[PDB]
Amino acid sequence: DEDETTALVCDNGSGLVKAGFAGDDAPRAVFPSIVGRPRHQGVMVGMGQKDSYVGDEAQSKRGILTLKYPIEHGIITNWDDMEKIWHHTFYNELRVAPEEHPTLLTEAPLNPKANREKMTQIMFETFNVPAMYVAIQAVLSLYASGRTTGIVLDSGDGVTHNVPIYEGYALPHAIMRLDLAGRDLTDYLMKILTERGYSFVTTAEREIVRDIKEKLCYVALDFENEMATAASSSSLEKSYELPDGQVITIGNERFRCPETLFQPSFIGMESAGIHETTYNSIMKCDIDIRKDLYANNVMSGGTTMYPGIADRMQKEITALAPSTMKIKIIAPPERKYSVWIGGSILASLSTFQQMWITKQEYDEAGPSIVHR
Amino acid sequence: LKIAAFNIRTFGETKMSNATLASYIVRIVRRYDIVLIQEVRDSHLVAVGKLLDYLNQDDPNTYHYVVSEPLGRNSYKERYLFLFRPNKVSVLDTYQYDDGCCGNDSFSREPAVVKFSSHSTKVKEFAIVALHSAPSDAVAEINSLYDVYLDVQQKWHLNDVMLMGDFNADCSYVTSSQWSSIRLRTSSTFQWLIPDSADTTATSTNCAYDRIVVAGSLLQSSVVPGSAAPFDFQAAYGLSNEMALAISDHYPVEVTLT
Ligand SMILES: *[C@H]1O[C@H](CO)[C@@H](O[C@@H]2O[C@H](CO)[C@@H](O[C@@H]3O[C@H](CO)[C@@H](O)[C@H](O)[C@@H]3O)[C@H](O)[C@H]2NC(C)=O)[C@H](O)[C@H]1NC(C)=O
Ligand SMILES: Nc1ncnc2c1ncn2[C@@H]1O[C@H](COP(=O)(O)OP(=O)(O)OP(=O)(O)O)[C@@H](O)[C@H]1O
Ligand SMILES: [Ca+2]
Ligand SMILES: [Ca+2]
Ligand SMILES: [Ca+2]
Ligand SMILES: [Ca+2]
Repeated sequence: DEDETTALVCDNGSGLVKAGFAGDDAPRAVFPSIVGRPRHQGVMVGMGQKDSYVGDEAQSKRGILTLKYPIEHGIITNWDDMEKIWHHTFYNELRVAPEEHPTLLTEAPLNPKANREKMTQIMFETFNVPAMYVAIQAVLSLYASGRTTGIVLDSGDGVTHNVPIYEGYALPHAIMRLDLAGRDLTDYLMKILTERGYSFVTTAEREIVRDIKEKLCYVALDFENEMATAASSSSLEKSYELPDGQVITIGNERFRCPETLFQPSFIGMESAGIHETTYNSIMKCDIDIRKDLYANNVMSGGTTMYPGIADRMQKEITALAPSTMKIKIIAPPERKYSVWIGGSILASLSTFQQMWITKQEYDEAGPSIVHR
Repeated sequence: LKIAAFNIRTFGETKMSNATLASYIVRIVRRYDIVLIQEVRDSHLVAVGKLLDYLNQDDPNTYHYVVSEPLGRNSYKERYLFLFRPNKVSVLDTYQYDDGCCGNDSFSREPAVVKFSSHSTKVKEFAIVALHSAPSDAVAEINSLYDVYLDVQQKWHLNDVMLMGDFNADCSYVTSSQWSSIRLRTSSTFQWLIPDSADTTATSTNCAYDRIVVAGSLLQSSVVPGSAAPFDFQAAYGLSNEMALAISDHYPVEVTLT
C-alpha cells in the first residue's frame, strides 16, 4: 500500500495535463496546460496579489493575464513555467505532498535525452519525490490496449505521431511526427464556420467553436460522396444552440474539419496525412515485423475521437497495404486517456516496483540513471 | 481625492471594442482618483483587460484594480470593478459581503467591500461598500446595507464608510413612504450626499437612482461641501442624445474629499 495507493501518474500534454493515482480508472485531474501572468497590478475581491495563475484559473481570467504554453508540440520548452504546472498538480489539484509519493511521468516520442534528465533533476531535486519513472506516451497507450507490438497513431492538442513499438521498444528510426492536431483543427473549423456566414466575435463565441468540433464533428468515410450528399441536402445538417438562443447551423463543415487530418492541403500544409504517414512508418520498419504493425494500429489521443475515424483509416491503409495483409485499426472508447490509463496499470503493477528510479539511485548515479 | 461610482450599461467586450465609445469611457474614468464601475458583464475579464491597457499604456501603474467574481441569484451576472490611482490611495484590505448566498440571501449582487488608505485627506482610512441594487428589490437592499455597514465595523472597526452605487433609489423603485423603512435613511449616522433632487439618469427620466452615503465623523468632515453631484458627460462633452446613451443610461456620481 506504501506505494500501491501512493503512485502518481502525470501525463503532461500540449493542451491538457491528465493526473491522478495509479490504480484509478481515469485521471483525477484534467486541466489546461497554461500559466497566466497578470498584465496589470490589482486584486480579486478577498484575495491577495497573485503572481501567477495555472490551469483553469488562467483560462477564466485570460483577459488580464499573458497566457503561456510550457509544452510546445509535446516537448517542454519552458522549465520555469513547467515546474509551476507540476506544483499546481501536486499541491492543489491532487492535494498530495509529493515527498512521499512515487511519480510516473510521461514524455514524448523523440524527447531529447537532456530533457528526460532535466525533469528528473526537478522531480528529485526541487519536489523531493521518493522515486519516479518516465514512460514514452505511445508506449503506454499500446500497453493499455493489452499489447506490446503494434503502431500507435497518437494525436492530441499540438502533435501527431506514429510510434511503431516491438516487444515494448519504440522504434526510433520509424517514428513520424506531424505538427497538426486538435488545436489546428479548432481554428480551421472556426474559419469554415465564419465562412458559412458567421461571427465568433466575443470570447464566449471563440471558446465554444471547440465544443462544436468535439460534439458535432465527424470523419466520414467516402468524404467524396459526402460533399455530394451535402448538396442534395439531406437531414445531414446539425444546429447547435449557443451560450444564448442564437441557434447556429452546421451541416456540411461538420466533416470538412477532420478531412483536414487526411488532407493537410485544406490548411496550407504540404506534409502528408495521417494514413499515409501510418503507412510510411510501416515501410520504414523491418520487413518481418510489418504484418504485426498492420494488424495493430492502436489509436490514442483527443483528436482521434472524431467518430468514423477508424473506418476511414481502416480503408485508407487496406488500400495502400499489399492484399496479402491483415489490416486492424484498434480505437478504444477511453482513448482520450489511453496514455494515462497505460501508466496507471503499469505503475500499479506488481512487477514495476523494480524499475522505479529511487533517490538512492539518483543521489548516487546523477540524472543519467533514469535517462537509460 | 475625486471619488465616483459609474454604472456603465453592459460594460463588456463589445462596448470596449467601439473606439469612439471606448475613448469616452477612458476619458470619464480619468477624471477620478477612485472609480467604481457597475454592470461589468465580463466573463473572461477581457473587457476590463482592454480598459486597463488604455489607462496604463504610458505608465504601467496609472491605475490598479479590484474586481469581484460574477454576482447574481438571477444567474445572468455582473461584477464590481474599482479602479484607483495607486499614487493617491492604497488598498489595505478587501472582502465580499456575506449575504447568505438557499432562499435567504439579502442581495442580488453582494457588495464588494474595499478598505482604502489615503494620505492626502483628513480621513486617512475608510471603506467603500459598492452596490448595484435589483430595482425590484431596491427598498430591502438599501436597508440591508445598514447591516453591511455594521459588518465593516465588526470586521474592520471602522466608522468612516462610504456606500455608493446605483441604488435605484427614486422614482418607481423607492417612493416617499418607503424611505421610512430604510435604516440607511432613518439613522442619522449616515449623511446622504446626492439628494433626492438629483437626476442621475442619462435618459429622459429624472431620478436620483445613484447615491453616495457617508458615515464616519472624519469621512464627513473630509467631504468638500457641495462637490457631490452627478456628471453630465453629455452636457460636458457636447454629446448628442444618441451618443450619450450609447455610453450609458446613467451618469457618474462623484464627490471630492479633502
Ligand atoms: C459605436 O458608436 C456609435 C454610437 O452607438 C455607433 O452608431 C452611431 O449611430 C449611427 C447608427 O449606428 C451611426 O451612423 C449610421 O450611418 C449609416 C450609414 O449611412 C446609416 O445607415 C444610419 O442611419 C446611421 O445614421 C453613427 O456612425 C454612430 N454615431 C456616431 C456619433 O458615430 C457606431 O456604429 C459604433 N461604431 C462601431 C465600430 O461599432
Ligand atoms: N471528442 C473529441 N473530438 C475531437 N477532438 C477532441 C475530442 N476530445 C478532445 N479533443 C481534442 O484533443 C486535444 C486534447 O487531447 P490530448 O489530451 O490528446 O492532447 P495533449 O496530450 O494535451 O497534447 P499533445 O498534442 O502534446 O499530445 C484538444 O484539441 C481537444 O479538443
Ligand atoms: Ca499526449
Ligand atoms: Ca446573493
Ligand atoms: Ca435625466
Ligand atoms: Ca427625484
